[PDB]
Amino acid sequence: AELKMDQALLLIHNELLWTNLTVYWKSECCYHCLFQVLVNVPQSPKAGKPSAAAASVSTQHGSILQLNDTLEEKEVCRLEYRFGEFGNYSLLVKNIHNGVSEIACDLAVNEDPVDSNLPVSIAFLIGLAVIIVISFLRLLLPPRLRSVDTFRGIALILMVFVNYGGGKYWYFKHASWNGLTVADLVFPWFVFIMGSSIFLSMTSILQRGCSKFRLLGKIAWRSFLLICIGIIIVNPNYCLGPLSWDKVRIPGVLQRLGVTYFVVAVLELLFAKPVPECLSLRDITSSWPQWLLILVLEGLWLGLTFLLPVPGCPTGYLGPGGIGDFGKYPNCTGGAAGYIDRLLLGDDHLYQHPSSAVLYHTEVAYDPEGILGTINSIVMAFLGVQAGKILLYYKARTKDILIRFTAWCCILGLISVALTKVSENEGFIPVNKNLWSLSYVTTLSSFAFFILLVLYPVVDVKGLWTGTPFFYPGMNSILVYVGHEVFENYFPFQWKLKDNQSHKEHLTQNIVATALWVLIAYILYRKKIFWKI
Amino acid sequence: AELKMDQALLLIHNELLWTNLTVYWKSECCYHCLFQVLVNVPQSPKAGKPSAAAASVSTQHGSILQLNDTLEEKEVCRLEYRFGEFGNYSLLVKNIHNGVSEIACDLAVNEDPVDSNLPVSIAFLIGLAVIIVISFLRLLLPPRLRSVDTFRGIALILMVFVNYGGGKYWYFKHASWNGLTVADLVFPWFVFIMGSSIFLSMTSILQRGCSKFRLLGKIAWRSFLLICIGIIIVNPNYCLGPLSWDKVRIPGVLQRLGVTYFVVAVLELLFAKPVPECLSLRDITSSWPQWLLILVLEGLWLGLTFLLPVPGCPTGYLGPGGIGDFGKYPNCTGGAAGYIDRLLLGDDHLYQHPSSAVLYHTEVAYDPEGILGTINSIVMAFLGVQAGKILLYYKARTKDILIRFTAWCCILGLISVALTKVSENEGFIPVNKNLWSLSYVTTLSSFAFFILLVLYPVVDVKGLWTGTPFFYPGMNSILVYVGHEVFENYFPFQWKLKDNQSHKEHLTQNIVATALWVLIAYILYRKKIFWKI
Ligand SMILES: *[C@@H]1O[C@H](CO)[C@@H](O[C@@H]2O[C@H](CO)[C@@H](O)[C@H](O)[C@H]2NC(C)=O)[C@H](O)[C@H]1NC(C)=O
Ligand SMILES: *[C@@H]1O[C@H](CO)[C@@H](O[C@@H]2O[C@H](CO)[C@@H](O)[C@H](O)[C@H]2NC(C)=O)[C@H](O)[C@H]1NC(C)=O
Ligand SMILES: *[C@@H]1O[C@H](CO)[C@@H](O[C@@H]2O[C@H](CO)[C@@H](O)[C@H](O)[C@H]2NC(C)=O)[C@H](O)[C@H]1NC(C)=O
Ligand SMILES: *[C@@H]1O[C@H](CO)[C@@H](O[C@@H]2O[C@H](CO)[C@@H](O)[C@H](O)[C@H]2NC(C)=O)[C@H](O)[C@H]1NC(C)=O
Ligand SMILES: CC(C)CCC[C@@H](C)[C@H]1CC[C@H]2[C@@H]3CC=C4C[C@@H](O)CC[C@]4(C)[C@H]3CC[C@]12C
Ligand SMILES: CC(C)CCC[C@@H](C)[C@H]1CC[C@H]2[C@@H]3CC=C4C[C@@H](O)CC[C@]4(C)[C@H]3CC[C@]12C
Ligand SMILES: CC(C)CCC[C@@H](C)[C@H]1CC[C@H]2[C@@H]3CC=C4C[C@@H](O)CC[C@]4(C)[C@H]3CC[C@]12C
Ligand SMILES: CC(C)CCC[C@@H](C)[C@H]1CC[C@H]2[C@@H]3CC=C4C[C@@H](O)CC[C@]4(C)[C@H]3CC[C@]12C
Ligand SMILES: CC(=O)N[C@H]1[C@H](Oc2ccc3c(c2)O[C@@H](O)C[C@H]3C)O[C@H](CO)[C@@H](O)[C@@H]1O
Ligand SMILES: CC(=O)N[C@H]1[C@H](Oc2ccc3c(c2)O[C@@H](O)C[C@H]3C)O[C@H](CO)[C@@H](O)[C@@H]1O
Ligand SMILES: *[C@@H]1O[C@H](CO)[C@@H](O)[C@H](O)[C@H]1NC(C)=O
Ligand SMILES: *[C@@H]1O[C@H](CO)[C@@H](O)[C@H](O)[C@H]1NC(C)=O
Ligand SMILES: CCCCCCCCCCCCCC
Ligand SMILES: CCCCCCCCCCCCCC
Ligand SMILES: CCCCCCCCCCCCCC
Ligand SMILES: CCCCCCCCCCCCCC
Ligand SMILES: CCCCCCCCCCCCCC
Ligand SMILES: CCCCCCCCCCCCCC
Ligand SMILES: CCCCCCCCCCCCCC
Ligand SMILES: CCCCCCCCCCCCCC
Ligand SMILES: CCCCCCCCCCCCCC
Ligand SMILES: CCCCCCCCCCCCCC
Ligand SMILES: CCCCCCCCCCCCCC
Ligand SMILES: CCCCCCCCCCCCCC
Ligand SMILES: CCCCCCCCCCCC
Ligand SMILES: CCCCCCCC
Ligand SMILES: CCCCCCCC
Ligand SMILES: CCCCCCCC
Ligand SMILES: CCCCCCCC
Ligand SMILES: CCCCCCCC
Repeated sequence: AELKMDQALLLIHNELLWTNLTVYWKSECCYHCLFQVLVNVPQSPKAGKPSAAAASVSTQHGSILQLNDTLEEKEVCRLEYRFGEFGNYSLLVKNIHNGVSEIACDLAVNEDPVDSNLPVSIAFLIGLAVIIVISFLRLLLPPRLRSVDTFRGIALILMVFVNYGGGKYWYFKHASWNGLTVADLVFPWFVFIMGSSIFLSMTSILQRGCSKFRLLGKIAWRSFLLICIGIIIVNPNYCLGPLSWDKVRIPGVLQRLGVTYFVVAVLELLFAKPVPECLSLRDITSSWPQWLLILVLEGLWLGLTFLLPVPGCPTGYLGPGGIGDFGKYPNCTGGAAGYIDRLLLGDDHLYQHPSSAVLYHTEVAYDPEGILGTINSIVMAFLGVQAGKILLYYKARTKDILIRFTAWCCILGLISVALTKVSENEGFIPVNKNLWSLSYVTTLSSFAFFILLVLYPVVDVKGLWTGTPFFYPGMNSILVYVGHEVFENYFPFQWKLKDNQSHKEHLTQNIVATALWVLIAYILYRKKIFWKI
Repeated sequence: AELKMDQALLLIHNELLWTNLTVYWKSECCYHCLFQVLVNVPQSPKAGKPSAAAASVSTQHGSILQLNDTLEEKEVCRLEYRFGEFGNYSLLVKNIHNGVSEIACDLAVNEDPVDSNLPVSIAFLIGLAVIIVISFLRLLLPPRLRSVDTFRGIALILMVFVNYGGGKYWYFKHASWNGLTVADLVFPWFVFIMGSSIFLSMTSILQRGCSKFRLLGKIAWRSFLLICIGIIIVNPNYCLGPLSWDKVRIPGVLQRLGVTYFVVAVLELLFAKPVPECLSLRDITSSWPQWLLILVLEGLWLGLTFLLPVPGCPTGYLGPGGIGDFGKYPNCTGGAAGYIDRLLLGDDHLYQHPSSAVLYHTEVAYDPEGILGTINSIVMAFLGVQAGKILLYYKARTKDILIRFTAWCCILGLISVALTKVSENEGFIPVNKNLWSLSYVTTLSSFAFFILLVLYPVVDVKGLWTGTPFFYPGMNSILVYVGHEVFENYFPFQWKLKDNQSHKEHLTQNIVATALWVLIAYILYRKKIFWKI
């Protein structure tokens, strides 16, 4: 068996004679949430014959159990415990007779749980062993930037692993409302890299002599293709049935990239300047028209998020709704960000399975790729432009590039510390992928500037590493992204599992499927088949 | 509603006082089948109060109705009538008192049916008008053979139209067991064209100076790719779930093509001869080992079909089983071919939805691309090879090519006439796509030779027609096939219909999808993107 993944068996024995017990369950990860009923345990009919009730408790995080007298609505005892996967626990509720009439509840482990993260530890050990063997085996025996392809390839490899299931591990899934996991990293990085490629390609194109009007037509064609491919190809689940307009999801990943690419590229094209040939600020001062408009857009996001009144909803609400925030705003998932989507697009055209629907039991439709959060996608893509400006403005001096990448990583990291208050749920603006919050952008941009700080001198300047095998997917990013959406259910990326409730079998299937997309992109590289939108 | 597509309402009124009626239904298309119970009409409780029972009768073909006294198992009256779609008919069973005690049953049309084939006529008229308008507007204002590309493109367009539904018309679907429809034409034509291309490409390759071992390796690689793509990509329905070995279909279209290509290409390579430069027979005499082996294979097919004993089944059985042949051999669908498929591969690895399951109500699994029909696939491919030999041997003289095509078409047509006895279900070997019978192959080869005879002087010699718009799909056949398999459910090839029981909406959807695939192939042609296995 009755146990599923990340579940343990809990047996409650009620030795009390005149007390009915209701067991409530709360997860320690669920912030300011309500207790949910777990199981009702009746009173013991006779002394020495305890009443037994069974329940399944989630073991992904810590569990908080509250046992309340049903008749008197009074708390009997409170229990905090972290259960283990496929464990068998017994909770005995008996009244101690050592001079008092109090009730003491204790928990016993009938059968020990299993190590849930053992496959992940073994997979990391196996992967590290392969790298060492390959490294030791060989010891005995305008140009395209390789570090940008390597950094894009890393995000593509992480994308396929987590989109295909991630081993069904909670830290390889999206966070419910607040915080960061491994799955919440790749999308901002793709926006960061896309902005860098905007400046790198535009500078070379305009240098050779292409006109701005002809380049404006190329920007609009690429944006149109990205939006159309997302709505028609990527978004729908055609296994359910033929497409109907009433159930078409308008927002999405490629629609966000298409709108973000258009705004940033047009902004860069409109105020484009030639790149001139230590203490200089010429990559920032020369682009002050963009910066002034970017901070005006950022003020609009802050103004609508914290000041726009949402009917039947608090102003500036940043919680998930549902049973969160003590269940006072069940239909307020997203605050003003979700209100704008429901008002402009309607619930039928939004994303129907938000990540908060499991931990906070939200009922309304929220789209993480909403309208309001597109402002912060432009901010993230404009920080990629700054990364591409440092590379080209100071190409001659490697030390100049490294100094600028360190200053931006440190400054953007300091803003995140003040905004998040180094906390998951506290702070002025908590990190939130669903809202695409400001501290989400500054945190992931700080990571992106640090990755370039390490990848650029290792891969591009010194050449100690060629980026293998990451740069092969990085040169066919659209083929890999569109490919794994179309062929998600196909063999050999997916096959029937002997045990659907096993972390080991899910992880092995997802690792093999990810390694096949790296191999597919390697064959395309060897055959010189590259597709660009 | 109650009426579905291709259905009529039948109301039976029973005026008899002491007679219970059971109405049996048999389709005129179903050959030597059993009557099936349609509806039970109770006796009339009182005079002047007839008992009414309603039933839905199929309107695709003519209907045979038999009304039998339930108690005495005796026939009251028999009725033959072709009902119309969405019609409302009343069948009154009353006993005539004009000097006798007989029972007379008459049928009345309460509401007239609709014209089912009106959308097809309108579509044909629209297409003819568009063709005439385009022609008048244009009037006012080794190289590849273009006729082979045009023929392949015609086959591909028909394939895409009929696989997407064909308007849900019965003549755009596969025949149940015996006979021919439009859907049963394209696969033998593809095999024929594949053989012709085999000879053309092999002659061109061997002329330039390539070795036979490299060509053998290329042949093996192409066959392996075709078989693998058929088994892993095209056959499974991944909308149902992840691939499990127990429910994997091994036979299929691309597997048949791969095996046939391997056998025919290896046979041609083994006995390859240079092409030398009216009454000559040098294209047939020079390939006598191939002809001898082909006749040996045909003899093997005939012997296994008409002489191999099947347990619990007659020898030489060619019927569909089920309720066919008076329901005497329900589990004998396919005879020796189905027996060989079930013995060598097992029922779980065959086609679970044979075309005979609807008309003859068969319950066993039969695969149309079985093991025994590969012999006749090879025969069809060798006839295509002979067509290519005629094309290349007498390239200088158009009259010789025309004479040879006419002679081959006439001989194959005479063989088909002798085998089928110009009948659907009679004759020594009736035409059957499921069995891939000899008469099927000879008929389709005669049709292909006639098509080549028409196309070659019009398209290749005189140049009156360029093959538009057929050669655009004809030059990307594998891309079109695999794409329409992969993107069958996607927009704009499919969308939710207002009325799922309408021929007009299904036909419009299928025509639009076919036109879109032709446009995709044209776009690929303009961008010079050609994929060959
Ligand atoms: C279990 O019983 C306790 C009583 O100790 C409940 O706590 C009270 O909850 C009410 C709201 O229903 C508050 O107004 C009180 O202030 C709470 N008292 C204390 C001491 O915290 C608790 O809510 C009960 N559990 C559930 C799930 O209802
Ligand atoms: C969880 O552990 C309990 C022990 O506390 C198991 O209950 C025992 O089951 C065996 C098998 O029939 C009996 O012989 C014992 O008498 C039971 N003990 C008690 C105290 O009830 C229980 O079966 C375990 N659950 C699972 C799913 O294995
Ligand atoms: C309806 O009744 C007729 C009787 O006239 C049945 O015809 C007979 O069928 C049996 C088989 O059950 C044969 O042995 C007889 O030779 C048939 N007689 C004639 C005159 O044909 C007929 O089968 C009945 N209909 C159904 C569906 O059973
Ligand atoms: C098929 O036609 C019959 C007529 O023969 C329809 O029956 C009539 O229905 C109307 C509507 O209630 C009644 O007023 C008449 O008295 C009925 N006539 C008889 C003879 O019963 C029947 O409704 C039609 N079926 C459909 C599906 O439209
Ligand atoms: C000029 C743009 C692009 C950037 C700055 C946007 C600022 C000025 C906008 C964005 C959202 C706006 C708020 C939205 C809604 C309300 C509630 C209303 O009862 C009073 C005004 C108030 C509080 C607005 C004040 C101005 C505001 C904060
Ligand atoms: C053959 C000679 C030049 C030795 C080559 C050693 C190469 C393969 C090794 C030496 C040090 C390594 C780097 C050390 C640390 C990092 C940072 C990490 O976040 C990504 C990998 C990266 C960037 C490694 C890439 C591979 C690397 C460059
Ligand atoms: C030599 C091959 C390749 C071509 C000719 C094949 C002929 C000779 C084969 C094919 C199938 C064979 C038949 C298959 C099964 C039986 C039933 C058995 O109880 C007697 C022999 C008999 C009737 C065989 C006779 C020979 C046969 C007709
Ligand atoms: C511009 C001058 C040369 C006139 C061109 C006329 C062309 C477009 C016309 C004239 C006769 C036509 C052909 C007449 C009959 C057939 C047989 C049919 O099964 C396929 C089309 C085909 C092969 C036609 C193709 C188009 C055709 C060749
Ligand atoms: C890391 C990441 O890819 N995250 C994005 C993820 O996209 C998916 C979701 C599901 C699936 C995706 C891609 O690919 C298919 O092969 C498999 C299928 C299971 O989930 C939502 C989409 O609504 C985005 O907001 C989010 O940024
Ligand atoms: C004219 C022809 O295409 N006929 C072959 C047809 O293949 C299909 C069948 C169904 C579908 C096919 C292709 O394509 C998808 O887009 C749509 C889906 C509905 O039916 C069986 C397959 O087992 C073959 O025996 C037969 O030769
Ligand atoms: C406990 O619940 C049962 C079920 O209704 C009830 O009969 C019993 O009276 C309850 N006990 C107390 C002490 O309320
Ligand atoms: C007709 O069938 C009904 C239903 O069982 C039965 O009661 C009646 O007796 C039958 N009539 C005759 C004549 O057999
Ligand atoms: C789940 C908690 C998130 C906390 C945010 C992380 C704070 C660190 C800011 C980035 C520091 C610089 C890293 C290179
Ligand atoms: C010298 C080449 C000139 C070509 C002009 C092309 C104009 C592009 C128009 C795009 C407008 C898109 C608006 C959303
Ligand atoms: C020369 C080709 C021009 C193509 C123009 C396509 C128009 C679509 C514009 C999409 C804009 C979306 C971002 C707001
Ligand atoms: C009461 C009506 C509120 C209307 C709010 C309008 C929101 C539109 C701004 C979204 C910006 C997106 C930039 C890409
Ligand atoms: C289930 C199999 C998925 C394969 C997807 C491969 C994507 C690359 C397309 C290449 C097409 C063939 C070109 C030679
Ligand atoms: C190149 C000189 C002659 C070599 C002949 C090789 C013939 C290969 C075709 C037959 C192979 C049969 C495999 C089943
Ligand atoms: C001059 C080039 C010689 C290359 C030889 C390649 C041999 C191919 C062997 C294929 C065998 C397939 C058996 C089914
Ligand atoms: C040089 C590449 C050789 C590839 C060999 C592949 C072997 C598969 C042979 C398939 C034969 C199928 C028809 C029986
Ligand atoms: C009783 C055992 C019967 C065995 C029959 C064997 C059938 C194999 C011949 C199929 C020929 C396929 C040619 C490609
Ligand atoms: C379903 C009816 C079977 C008829 C078979 C075809 C009979 C004519 C044979 C082909 C004659 C030549 C046509 C060009
Ligand atoms: C030099 C020869 C010119 C081509 C001759 C044209 C006539 C052959 C076409 C036959 C068509 C038959 C249709 C029934
Ligand atoms: C439902 C969408 C249909 C797409 C069909 C694609 C067929 C050809 C693939 C081309 C890939 C892009 C190359 C520029
Ligand atoms: C780019 C916008 C495409 C939107 C697709 C709409 C689908 C309509 C289906 C018709 C059924 C009502
Ligand atoms: C025992 C855990 C194995 C997980 C898969 C290893 C890498 C394919
Ligand atoms: C947890 C994923 C680690 C992947 C290591 C390489 C594959 C064995
Ligand atoms: C009334 C019949 C219309 C059928 C579709 C027309 C061609 C798209
Ligand atoms: C019955 C199909 C006819 C197609 C004619 C052209 C499309 C309007
Ligand atoms: C080669 C002929 C095999 C048997 C055909 C005739 C069977 C009645």
